[PDB]
Amino acid sequence: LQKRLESVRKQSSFILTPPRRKIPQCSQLQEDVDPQKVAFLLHKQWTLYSLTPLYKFSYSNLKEYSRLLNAFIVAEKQKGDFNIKVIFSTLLGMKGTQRDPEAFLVQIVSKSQLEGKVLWTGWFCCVFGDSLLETVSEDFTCLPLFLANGAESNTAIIGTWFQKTFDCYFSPLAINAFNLSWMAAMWTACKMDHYVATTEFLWSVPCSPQSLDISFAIHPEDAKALWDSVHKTPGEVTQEEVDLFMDCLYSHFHRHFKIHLSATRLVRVSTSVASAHTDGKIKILCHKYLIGVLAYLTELAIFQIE
Amino acid sequence: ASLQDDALCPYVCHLLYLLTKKENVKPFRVRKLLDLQAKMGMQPHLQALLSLYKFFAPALISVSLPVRKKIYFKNSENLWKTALLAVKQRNRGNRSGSFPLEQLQSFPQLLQNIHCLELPSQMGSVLNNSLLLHYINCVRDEPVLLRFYYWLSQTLQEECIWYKVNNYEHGKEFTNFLDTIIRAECFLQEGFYSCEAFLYKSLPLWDGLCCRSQFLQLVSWIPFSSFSEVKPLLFDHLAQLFFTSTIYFKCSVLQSLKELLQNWLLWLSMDIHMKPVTNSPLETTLGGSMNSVSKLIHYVGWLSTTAMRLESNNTFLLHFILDFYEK
Amino acid sequence: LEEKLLDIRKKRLQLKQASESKLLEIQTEKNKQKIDLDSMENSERIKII
Amino acid sequence: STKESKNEKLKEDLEREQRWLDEQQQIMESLNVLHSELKNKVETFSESRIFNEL
Repeated sequence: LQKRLESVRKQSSFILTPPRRKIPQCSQLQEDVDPQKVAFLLHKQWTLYSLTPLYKFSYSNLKEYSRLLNAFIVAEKQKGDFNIKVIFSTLLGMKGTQRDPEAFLVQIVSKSQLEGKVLWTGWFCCVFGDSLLETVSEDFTCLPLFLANGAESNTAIIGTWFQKTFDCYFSPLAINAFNLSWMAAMWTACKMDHYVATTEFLWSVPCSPQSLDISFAIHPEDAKALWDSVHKTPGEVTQEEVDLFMDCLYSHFHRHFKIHLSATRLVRVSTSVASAHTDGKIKILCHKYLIGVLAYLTELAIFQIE
Repeated sequence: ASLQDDALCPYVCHLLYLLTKKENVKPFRVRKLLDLQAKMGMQPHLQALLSLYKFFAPALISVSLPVRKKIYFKNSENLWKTALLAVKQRNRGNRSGSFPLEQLQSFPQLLQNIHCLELPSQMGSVLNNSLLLHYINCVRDEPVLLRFYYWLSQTLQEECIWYKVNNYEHGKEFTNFLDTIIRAECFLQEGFYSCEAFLYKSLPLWDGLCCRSQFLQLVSWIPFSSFSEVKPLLFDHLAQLFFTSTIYFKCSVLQSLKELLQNWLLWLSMDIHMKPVTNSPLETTLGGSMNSVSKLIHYVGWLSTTAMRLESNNTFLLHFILDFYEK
Repeated sequence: LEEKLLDIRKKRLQLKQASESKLLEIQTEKNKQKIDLDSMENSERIKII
Repeated sequence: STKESKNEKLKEDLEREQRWLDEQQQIMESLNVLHSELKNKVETFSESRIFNEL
């Protein structure tokens, strides 16, 4: 309770992000990490949500919870045959901090009327979320971040079930346009010696009755030679390194078209690592830098709760 | 056993509805009526008989039912329509367990059973029932207060005013939701930990209007803390709006702070009485509470003698300065 | 009427604190009776019956 | 106009906290008789009673 008090005063003050950050390391896949499971998690469309930590969650009561979920989502389709069945699959070895709880997978796999087609995929996780672990008790299980794949009507009928069983509530996640520039600078701080995609930016003009979009493409070998002329202190990504990197990209646009894009709003960053959007849409296209992006999403998911 | 005749089947099941007890719900009678559901389909006399069986014993049936609005039977006072169709119509073919929360109908049902009360499926129904507000007054358990913190902090954040698309109908429901909070904080006599955490993030974001009276009563029932923690988060952002808004706001701050001086001095008057535990003398703790409240009144007294110079001696502010020193 | 309302509020705080300490004593007595009910149910020959 | 409305608020507040004192005394008189029945029923049924009744 006293560490719950000390986490409020960092949120009540204006400071919540450090100006000098660490370049993320090369996360090597261990032998305990399943190679055939992480290939299914790649190349998928995801919708992010934040969640309060659960109550009376056990690792041995998943067989009862699989039968209650299969008896309810058939019944919610009848109030408005179904050969569907949920699978509570547990994953191992993703954690870097030993005090984190175990992440797991929630699918909906259709049965064989002739592997079935997966219609919905839910994923509860907590990657480097150590700041919320001492603010909860030992009875609580802290899994703040949630990623969903599928329709929003299937999300709401299963998200009704977590409200009435585990005493929690789902909230929509949103990433600010200031915070897209830091994760674009982190994606240009990566190390690569392989096949790469193109760095794609998109801005929207707010001072219009209609929509106005600009597609903007940067070659990543041209982005790497632009980065190290700005990046002069190795090991740390500072406040002045990112704001001068965005200013020289704006001054490159300024001498051709005479349009200030610093008044606009950045909404989509798509690089060789991953693609991002402000309402919670992500497309992870890399497996070597998987947990470095997902720890940054739990760095924002605790901040919307607190 | 008269359900083997198919022609008497709505006539048997209305007699089965009115004569069912807890011991009459049997698991083989679950098993036959699920077989009659599979053979001759959905009938409203068989779905209403299983609706009472889910009303009596839900653990014996593994098949869930819809909860839709149906009359289920002959009802709604149609006894003259029954007698007109009676001539020639349709006559040719010590307990350490838990007590359920839905069986609390009135006041003396909770007075007989307070030592066995279960936990509900959501924390939003605590504000709906006043009988559940009596349970919060005498229980000092830790995870029943943290789950109430995790719900209502998400309620005030997503469903606020400036996060929406400026709907007047949702702002009326937000005004009706804040009327539930100000009656729950006065019935408990302590403010919630969600409510003072929301005012840490909304006082830089508030301008001085748009349900001013529900926001200045939300600051009135905040519990006691140290003086150095309140003044960067509340008293700096209050004084940016106090000297610059209208004089009806200037009177409503001192009506809010005189109710803040009620509930802070009410807790400190009885904190001496309920603590025999510490063998150390309490003159350092009361002396540490002495300068927390003497710098409170000398700050609002600095707010009172500066705002007198702003309006240049109006008596309408001067009635509510002397009502603050009545406290 | 304000000093009458504040006297009613102080009596409500005293009866609320007395009922809170009384329900704390009743729940510790309930855990004591739970320990005594777990202690007074030991038998070996009862399971065949 | 703002003090007579403060009087009309406090006469409404004269009803509610008198009702809240009447509810808290009704909690207090019911928790007294449940403390007296729990103190009189500390001793439960005997261990030899359960073997001979079953």
